[PDB]
Parts: sequence; structure tokens; C-alpha cells
Amino acid sequence: SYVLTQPPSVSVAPGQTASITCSGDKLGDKYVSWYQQRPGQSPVLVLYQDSKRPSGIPERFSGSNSGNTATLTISGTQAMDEADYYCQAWDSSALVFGGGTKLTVLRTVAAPSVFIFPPSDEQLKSGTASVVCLLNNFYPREAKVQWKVDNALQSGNSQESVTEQDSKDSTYSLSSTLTLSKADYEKHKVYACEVTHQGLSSPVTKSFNRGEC
Amino acid sequence: SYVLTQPPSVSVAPGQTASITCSGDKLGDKYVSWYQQRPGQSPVLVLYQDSKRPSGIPERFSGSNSGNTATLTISGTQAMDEADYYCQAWDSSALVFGGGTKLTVLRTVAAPSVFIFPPSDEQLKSGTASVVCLLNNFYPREAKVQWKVDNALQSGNSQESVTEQDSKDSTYSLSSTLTLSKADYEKHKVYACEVTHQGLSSPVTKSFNRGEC
Amino acid sequence: SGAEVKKPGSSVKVSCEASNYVITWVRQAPGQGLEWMGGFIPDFRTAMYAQGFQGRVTITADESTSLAYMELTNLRSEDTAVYYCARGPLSRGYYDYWGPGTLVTVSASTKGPSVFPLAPSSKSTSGGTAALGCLVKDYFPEPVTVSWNSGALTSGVHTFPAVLQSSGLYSLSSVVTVPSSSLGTQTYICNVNHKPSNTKVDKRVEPKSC
Amino acid sequence: SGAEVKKPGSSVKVSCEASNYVITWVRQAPGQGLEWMGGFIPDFRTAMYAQGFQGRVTITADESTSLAYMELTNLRSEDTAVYYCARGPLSRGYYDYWGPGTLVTVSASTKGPSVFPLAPSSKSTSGGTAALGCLVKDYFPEPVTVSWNSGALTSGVHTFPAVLQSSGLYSLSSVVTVPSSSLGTQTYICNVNHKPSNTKVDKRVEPKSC
Repeated sequence: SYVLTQPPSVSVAPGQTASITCSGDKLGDKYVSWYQQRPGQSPVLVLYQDSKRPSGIPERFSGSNSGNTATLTISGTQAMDEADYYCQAWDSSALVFGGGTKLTVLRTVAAPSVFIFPPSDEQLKSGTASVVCLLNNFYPREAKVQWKVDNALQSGNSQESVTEQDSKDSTYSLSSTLTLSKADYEKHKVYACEVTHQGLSSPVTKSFNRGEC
Repeated sequence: SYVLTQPPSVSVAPGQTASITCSGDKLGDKYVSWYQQRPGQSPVLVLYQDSKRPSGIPERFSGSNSGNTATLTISGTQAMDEADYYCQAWDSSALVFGGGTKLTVLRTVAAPSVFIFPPSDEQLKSGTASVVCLLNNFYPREAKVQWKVDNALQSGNSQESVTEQDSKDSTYSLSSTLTLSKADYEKHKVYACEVTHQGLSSPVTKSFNRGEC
Repeated sequence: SGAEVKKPGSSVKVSCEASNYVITWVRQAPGQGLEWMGGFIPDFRTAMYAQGFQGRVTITADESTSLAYMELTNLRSEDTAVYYCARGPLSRGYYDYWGPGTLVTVSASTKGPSVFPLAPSSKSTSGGTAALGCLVKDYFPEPVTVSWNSGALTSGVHTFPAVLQSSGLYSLSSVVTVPSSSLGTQTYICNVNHKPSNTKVDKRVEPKSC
Repeated sequence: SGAEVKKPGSSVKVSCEASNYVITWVRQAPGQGLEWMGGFIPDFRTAMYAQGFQGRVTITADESTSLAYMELTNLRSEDTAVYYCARGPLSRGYYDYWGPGTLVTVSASTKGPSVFPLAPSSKSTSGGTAALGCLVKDYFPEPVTVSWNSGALTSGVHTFPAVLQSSGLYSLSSVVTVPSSSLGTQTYICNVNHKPSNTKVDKRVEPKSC
């Protein structure tokens, strides 16, 4: 014979704190529980008695209840936290549920962090050099990597691999590997990978000089 | 340090008795067991101590051992019995297996048995007549059913359904249903279904006269 | 579970596994929130009922199978929802386990079958083989299931795939071949089930009288 | 189970669940019959060995996990077969249970990887983030698996899909990003496994010395 109201929608980016409120007249008088529900799945209890966490629920989930408002807080929100959340109250009489909040975890542009790795001395002993360029935690997927050796554009001697969208932050990562003979590697000085991506205002180059600190 | 030999191949038709022999010098001195193996599956024990059947093995499986020869007999062989069979002997020293017999259950031509069913009196009370023609346990699949009413060929007022290959005998069955109004059904005398199938030397007609014994 | 279709005015039964815990039934309309329907307390064998459901919620248990059941009767279109069982500890007001959901859609197009005999011919081969069957006509949606003699008769049975008629309703036949010599002494009964319409029909099939 | 590829000279281990019963290992070459390899008697903790295998069959057990194991060493092409565990009652000479088969194919093309460090840059951002990794090069077939610090380090790890090189061998990298400030005190070890070649390598990845 009373109603609970939650916002229909909350959106956050990965790592941000999500706050989901449950409101009804004199709600702090009672005990509130929180359920997570994924599409086509059954609800799962994430909090009870305002703020107690069941076994196996990650510690980033916490809660509070006072006055007319109870709050589910997710610290360091992860992509996998995208779901519907329901509050449920108990006054001893009737089991009542909030209308639910859809939590959306938004994945928008992220420029790659770029790293370049010379071949190890160990590998060089075997007569081959692998030079690796890493583009880490970027979005969206589209990215161009070009290799230059002593400013000469390389073609045909590199291969790329890409990860699936990360379960925590929904980004991609990509490795590009340049393969040269030891002889060729030793013939040149400057090794560079040039990266073009929507998140960067212009193409970014990471480079090293062979045989340096 | 002795060998068991089984025929590589046995073939039977459904319902026939399959006999699979296992031979080796003085085999009747010892205890023989039989294993059934399906493609990509693990063997299953079907008989032990010559002729004892494990729990859940159908009674159509039986066996014997005497002299230089042990025999697995399958009475009323079913399509599902198609498999490799291995005999295994025990002399107390070494576990030895026969080379295996592939049992093939051959499905070749079978003319349909044909049956025709007038509509029930109950259905007729509702204003509709369903006339059913059954083609039972035939092979191969291809079959033509034509309906005639007072010798007039019918078109557009029948539908057919067919079963999957039967697990025991690998045959098909087919029903053809002719649907008429009660008014039309009562206007005509002779109801006939004509069946054409590879197993029949000419097309076979089953018929009835409305309102007869 | 998964998904069931039901006719308006029919009923749906939701079962749950049944110390110091309560069983609760909860439903969720498509795109909507959660609504409590009732519950059962196994240790006291008492039921709780939500007022919004009038008297349409029947709650029963079976001590032996440790199952408890919620039946919702007199179904209407607005009862279309996912139905859950939940469990929690007594007097705490939370549910730490939720069973798998069943989608129940209440659809006016649902229609139960008529069942007619396919009677064995009086011209069957003496000491040969006769055929008989049941015609299951004019139902929606699929499926119907058919057994013979409660499932005790399986040899020679063929139950055909359903066909969609021009009416938009389904039809099928189930047949069996038996010894002609048996016709005068053996009984043959087809058991037809169409869950959407709660239809459960036994039809005895006999040689037509002359 | 399912299927494993192995290099000539490597070994394959087949495990089985371990009163009054014997465990037996049996293999079956593709398109061929069944061949006994040995067995184990859990109640007496004794092994039996087939002479055809020379001394290549090692039989061990673990009382605690009630598992017994057959290892076949010095693999050759002719050891390509489906390998089964079977069980039967003692002194009866039959096997009433057979476990699921594992297809083991012994292929000369099998090659274990070389593992090289992707060392963290000495120009990494002070109080920012550094990247490091392991390059796993020139193996066949797939897969390799990589963990960090026995699997204790998962945050910021990315292990890339393998790429087929023009050589016909696979390569991949696994990287991790960590605090720059950690580089001088924290240890990072990649654990690389390639089961086909029985390769198991731990590589410690450190800032390159200057």
C-alpha cells in the first residue's frame, strides 16, 4: 500500500562511481535489499539489510538507507555491472519492489596509450629481431599503425593482433610486430611506430634508437 | 601371445538375426566379453562371462563360447544396433581383444502398407470430413499419393506429413489428409487414395464407399 | 521452463523446491518491475496471498516431493509475464536465491484440439496387420503430445509432424499397427495433451460398429 | 579430453578415477581395434604393464585425489590413437565402465615456443603507467596459455590472439600495465605453457640494464 521509486536510468563511464537511489515514504524505517538482473536471467541478491553483501558479491558494491532514500553505490564501475537493479523493501507486511534502474556503462572515445619494445638481446642471438608496438585500452576499434625504420616506411614485414573488448572497460588493445633479420636490425638506428586513432588530435609516434639506455 | 579374429563385416536387414563370431585357439577354455562401440563414443559392455547381460542391455543380445569360437547373437536386429563389436578374452594373463566387427543394418526398398480411414461420425456432426490415407513403413522416401472422389482427381484439398526414419527399421511413414465439407462428403460415394512408390510394381489404390460396413 | 503459451481463462502452475526459509512467487511483465504473488512457509505449511490477485492464486504443497506450487487461474492477457520462484530465510525480508524464469504469454489465439478416432478397417487382413489411430485436429499453438495406453504401447506407433492448415490451426495424426487378431480383445487408447489449453483427452479407438 | 597433439619424444598422461576393481588403460588407433596398455589395482596399489610398450608406460597413483595415471613416454607417430580408461571388478576379466576417449596425435610439426621479455621502458612516465610483457614466438600448433605470477596478477593483463607467421609457426604477446613507481621493487613473471611440446617456462621480466 506504498510505492518505491528509483530513477529509470543511470549512466556512468568505466571506473566512475554509480549511485542508484530507492525512494518511498519513511524508507529508512525499514530494511532494503538490492538485486541485479541481466537480460533473460533471474535476479541475484547484491545487498541486504541496507548494506550487507552476500558471499561472492564484489566489494565495489555497497549501500545505505536513511530518511526517505536508500542508495546502492558501485565504486569503480565495470562494464559487466551494466544491468537492471531493483530495490526491495520489507516492513513485515508486504514485499515491495522499486520499479528498477537500468545502469548503462558508456564506452566512448579513448585514445591509445602507445609503447614500443626493442627486441631482447636473447632473441638477437638467434638471428631475428621482433619489434613490438602496443596500443593499449583504446576505443573505438579502428586504428592504423605504421612502421618506420630510419624514416623509411615499412611494408609487408609486420603483423597485428587485437583483443576482444575488455570485460571491465570495454576497450581494445592491439599489438603490431615488425620482424627483421638481425643483420637488417643492426643496419639501422631509429625504430618508430606511428599511430593514428580517432582519440588523437594528430598521429603519435613512439620510437627508440638501437643500442640506447 | 595369442590372437582373436572376428569377421571384419556383418550385414543384416532389420529384424534379421545377426551372428558375430570371435575365434582363437582353444577359446572355449576361457571367458569372453562383448563390447559395442558407436562412432566417436567409448565402448559399452553388452555381454560378459560368455553370455551374461549387464543391466539395461536389451534381451535381444545373447552369446555363447565353445571350442575355438564364441558368438554374439542379436535377435530382431534394429537400426540402432549398427556399430562396431569387439570380443575380449581373459585367460588370467593378458587382456586380448578381437579386431572388431562392423555390423551394418541395411535399409533397402520396402513398399508401403496402405490404409484408408473415413471420417468419424463424431467429426461429421461438426460439418467437416477428414479422410486419411496412411502409407506405413516404406523405403525410400519418395512417394506420390493422389486422391480421387467418385473417380475425379482431387487437387488443393489435401496435405501430407512424413515421419523421420524409424530408429528400429529406418523406414518412413506418411499420412495424406483430404479435407471436405460435410455437404461435399455426403454428395459422393467412392473415396480413393492412389499410391505410387518404387517398391510397388504398379500404383496401388485403397478405397471405401461412404456409409458402408 | 523457458516459455509457455496459455489460453485466456486457463491456469498456469509454477513449481518451486521446498528449514527457516520462505518460498515466494514473483512475476515480471515484459520490460517491467517485479511483483509479489504469494508465498509458502514449508516449516509451518502456511500460505501468503497478494490481494491484487483476487482469489486467483492457489498455493499447494507436496511434503513427499518437497515441491510447493503456485497456480494462477482465470488467466488474462495482462498476466503475460516471466514467473519466478524465490527463496529466502524467514523474517528477514530478502531473497538470496531466485529460480529460472518461465515466460507465460496469454494469447486469445490459443485453441484446444478435437480428437477423432481413426478406426481399424473391418476388412483388415485376417491374421495380418491392422492400423488405427487418433486424428488431433484444429489446435494452436504447437505442440500436442500423444501417447498410447499411458505410454505402455510404443511398438509400431508413428506420431506425425503437425501440419498448418489453411485455417491457421494445426492438425496431426498418431497411428499404430497391431495384429488384426488382437482387435476383438485388446484395448487401444490415445492420450492427447495440449498444455496451452490445459487439454487432456483419452480416446478409446474401436472397430466401427455395423 | 577431446583431442591433444604431441611432439615425437614427448609424453602424454591419461588420468582415471580410482573396492575390488581394476583400472585399465586401452588405446585404439584410428580405424583399428583395442590394445591393452597396463592397469592399476587401487586396493593393492600395484601396477600391470604390457610388454609391447617396452618401458615407456609409467603408472602412478594419488591416494588423496583417488586418481591413477598412465604416462606414455617417448612418443612416436605410431602412438597416434584414442586413449581410454576402463574399470572392471577384480579377477573377472571384463570392463563394465569405459571413460571418455582422448585422441592423441603425434605430429613431427609440433614445436615449442621461445619466450622473450618485453622489458619496461626506462623512459616510462614517473608516477604514471608502464607496460611490459612476454613475446611467445615460433610454436605449433595452438594453443599457448600465459599467466602472470602464477595467475595472481590479472589486472591490466592483455594476452593477444596468436598470429600465424609466414614461417607457418604461431606467435603471440602477453602484456600488462603496472605503476611506473612499482618497477624497482615489484616482480613480474610470465608463466608460459604449450602442452603439445610439454613446454612450461617462467620468465622474469625486468627493466633492461644500462
